[PDB]
Amino acid sequence: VALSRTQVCGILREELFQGDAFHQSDTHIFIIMGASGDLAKKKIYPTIWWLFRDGLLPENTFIVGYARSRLTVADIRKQSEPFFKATPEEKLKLEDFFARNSYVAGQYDDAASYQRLNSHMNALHLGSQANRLFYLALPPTVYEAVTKNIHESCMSQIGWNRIIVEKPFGRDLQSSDRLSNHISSLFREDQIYRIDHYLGKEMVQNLMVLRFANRIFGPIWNRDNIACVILTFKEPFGTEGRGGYFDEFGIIRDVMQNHLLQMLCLVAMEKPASTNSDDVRDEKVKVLKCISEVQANNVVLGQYVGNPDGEGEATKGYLDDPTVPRGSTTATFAAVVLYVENERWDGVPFILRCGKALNERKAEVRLQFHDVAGDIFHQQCKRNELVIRVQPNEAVYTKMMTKKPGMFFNPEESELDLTYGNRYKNVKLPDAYERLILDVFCGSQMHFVRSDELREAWRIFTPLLHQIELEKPKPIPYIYGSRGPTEADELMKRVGFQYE
Amino acid sequence: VALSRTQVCGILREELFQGDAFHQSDTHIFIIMGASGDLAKKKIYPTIWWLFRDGLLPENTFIVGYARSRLTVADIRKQSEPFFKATPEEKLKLEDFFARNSYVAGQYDDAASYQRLNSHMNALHLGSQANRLFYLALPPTVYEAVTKNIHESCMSQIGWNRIIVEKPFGRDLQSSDRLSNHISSLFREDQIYRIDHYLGKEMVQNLMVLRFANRIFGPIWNRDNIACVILTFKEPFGTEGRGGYFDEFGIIRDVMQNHLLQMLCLVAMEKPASTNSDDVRDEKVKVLKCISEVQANNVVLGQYVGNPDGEGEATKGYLDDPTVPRGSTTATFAAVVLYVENERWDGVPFILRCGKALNERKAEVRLQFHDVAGDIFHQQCKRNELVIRVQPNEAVYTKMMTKKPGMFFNPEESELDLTYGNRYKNVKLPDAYERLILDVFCGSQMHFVRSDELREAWRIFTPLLHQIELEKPKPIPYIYGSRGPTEADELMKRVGFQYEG
Repeated sequence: VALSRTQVCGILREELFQGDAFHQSDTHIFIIMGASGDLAKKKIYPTIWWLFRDGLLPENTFIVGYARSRLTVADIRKQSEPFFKATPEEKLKLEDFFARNSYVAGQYDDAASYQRLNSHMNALHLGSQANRLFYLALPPTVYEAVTKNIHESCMSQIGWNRIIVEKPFGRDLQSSDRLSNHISSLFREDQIYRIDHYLGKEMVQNLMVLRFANRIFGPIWNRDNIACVILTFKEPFGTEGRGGYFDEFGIIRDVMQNHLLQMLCLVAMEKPASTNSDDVRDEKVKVLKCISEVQANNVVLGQYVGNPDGEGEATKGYLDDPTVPRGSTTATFAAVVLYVENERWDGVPFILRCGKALNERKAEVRLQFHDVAGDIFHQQCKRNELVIRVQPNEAVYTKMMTKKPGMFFNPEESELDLTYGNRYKNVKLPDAYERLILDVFCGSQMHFVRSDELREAWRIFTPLLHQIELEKPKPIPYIYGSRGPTEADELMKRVGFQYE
Repeated sequence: VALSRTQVCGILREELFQGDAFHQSDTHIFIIMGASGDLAKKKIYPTIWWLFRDGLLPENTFIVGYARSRLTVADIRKQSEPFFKATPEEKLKLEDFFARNSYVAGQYDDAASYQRLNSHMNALHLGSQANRLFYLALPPTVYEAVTKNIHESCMSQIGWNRIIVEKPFGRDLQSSDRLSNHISSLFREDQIYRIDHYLGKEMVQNLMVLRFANRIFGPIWNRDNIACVILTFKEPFGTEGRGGYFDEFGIIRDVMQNHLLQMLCLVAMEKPASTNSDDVRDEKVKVLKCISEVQANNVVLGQYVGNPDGEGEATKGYLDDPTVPRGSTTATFAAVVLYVENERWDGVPFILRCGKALNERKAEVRLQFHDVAGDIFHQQCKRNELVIRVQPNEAVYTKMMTKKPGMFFNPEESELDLTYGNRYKNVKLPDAYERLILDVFCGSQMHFVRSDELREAWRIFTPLLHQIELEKPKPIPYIYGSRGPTEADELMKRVGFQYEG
């Protein structure tokens, strides 16, 4: 039997209600700092709406917008409601949602503006007691000011205070440390939520059960059995005339140093002492501490060019973006190989491969197993694989050999679906991002990057990023819609990976 | 895409043709010694018919019946054809089949009778050159005479000569050795086919690919990961007024010392040097040599009694069989635990559990894996299993833990079908026994018990069988249609097995 999207929300609501960590009865205030900006308009307001609509917020929740512009809730609603995908059935819930919304104009480094915000909050029903959740939907160039002022003027004295922080988390170890040390002098680790929009909560929890609940998979999750691991993140669209911001960061900073490294950690970790957030993040950090600074011989960069035979956007290269400097050498593609130098993984290449303007949307973890030690089937045996796909359609499946009916033993490659076993025919999930914000309401930090974790991430990548900035290597061109530079394929072959 | 019975036979015929082992061009003679008897009538003639019909015999194959009774092919046909399950589509093939049939009346210890059989064979088209395949469908009490006479009078000088031999393969080490030494002084090991009717050729070959072609299963196929192995053989019917012959053997000799021990060997074997029959049988023998003589404390015997609440035969106990001695102590049920004392298996109980008048038909291999080393999911994790069912309906599947959708990590037990992977939806195969006779045409001895293998099988069980015969322990009663004596459950719990509740 299948589970609808609405039945999954019933199960979740019931779990939130039974559990101590989500306080359904207490008052909550959700503060969107930067409520006028595009992130708020297109992602945050719609998503807090989805939570509200799904019955997954505490019943007493208020949304307070705060930005420089002098706006009404009516304005917020006009700019944001198109991205809510609201239906006619939801007209009542949408009224009730907007009734819980308010806006406060202010400057980001003006103490008086923050006192108005605090008074505004205090003036809500039970505002002085509410749990306060601050979403910092702002460039990190104002984070020092905003976190300073929030701490001085805006903290609940009764409820908890939690802040959600957006990438970039610096651009290297030293800038990351300046920002992280600043925020840490004001907020405890258990108040800081560094979010990863791309972390697929359902698939990472599937993976943990698959590995840690089962003798079939746990004993082969090591270098004696695994030839390589591939972490793939692919977008088919380029920068869409908006690449100016990206151009200052590049693909490694954008998605690899943060998101792909988290996935590596979840694949490579030792079994945690428990499923508590900090036991799990302890094991994520132990992994990073076993990884050496990556060197350039393990890296292939590319930059997309237009396709002469394309139509629409496909005909334009990265440099044809009007907001991108002519002769920028910033990479829109990287393939990178890391090693986890410990008992479980030494020698196993972890291959991170991502880019824009590629052939498909795909986000995926692939374990490719070694060949059998001694093939009694005339070399017909392909390497087994375990694939966890997140980004197009979620799936867990194992590629393996099976007998073809007939005389003697002719194995053929086959696939089995391990997504929810035999149990559930269809499963329609809540948005992963919706679930991630819900985590912050529940006090669950497992899938958010910890300070120690972040430092290790920057140590790994920083020598290389500095070297790229100083040596300015020309990245390899690749046609829009292709799989990227063929040199990425060569790096993968060279370190142990097999295609056909 | 699903595969019909006819499509599977197309694939097999093509394989027989491309392979050097089959010889689609040679003439073959299939001799059913004991053609008048029940086994021929109900199993052998039907099965050689199914081979013929399926297009799996060499084009020039003759079937020669031989027994004492003075019969025609018309007689054979009348008694056997009901068990052929022939349809209207097959009317022409059935004519063609019976045209290839002949019968010779003869005594089993009469050299003149065997010369007539040899002359009869020589007189067939290319008879003097044909491969000759002798099915000894006779009690083993005449095997010495029959194999002596066949060797003296009936061997091709040009084609190969192969004999199929039926259990019982003796009743202990000494009797087995007398019979086997006799047959071996006349026939090479490559001519002797000791058959096991119950060996499911398709599932055994599936299993070999599953284990040996994959990193998923091969590395955990050992004592570090497997808590116990269960080999189950269950019939829901009792002896049906025919238990007189069984009564002289008991359930261990009947199905365990032969069939279940072969299944153990296929589960426990090391990876062979190749898939050649004798590399594989070498590994089956290495296993047996690592097994000690089984002791009585590891054995539970039972004997069925009638069910007061039943209907039909279910109301009658084993002793209510008119052909069974009053107060026979013969076991209709056994549960036995063996150990393979080697690097791969030491400590792992191999539990052989079989009998008659039980709750269902089942033939099955079950690997129960150890619990996870430290459970971070609050002890909700059940042991993984790999199950290969042969009857009632073939299946390979794995019990494992999966995440329930929702907030935390609530694993639930689930089953995955591994049989043909995703590839083949529905599959109708030829009978395993059909495939086993075909193996003899192909020269493939993999699934037939070898002389050295047989000796090891008897060494393992002979002290116990002698002890049972001499101390005559009373077997434990169990109601017809139950799962057998609950003491069998206790032996299984005692050695490390976990029930599902």
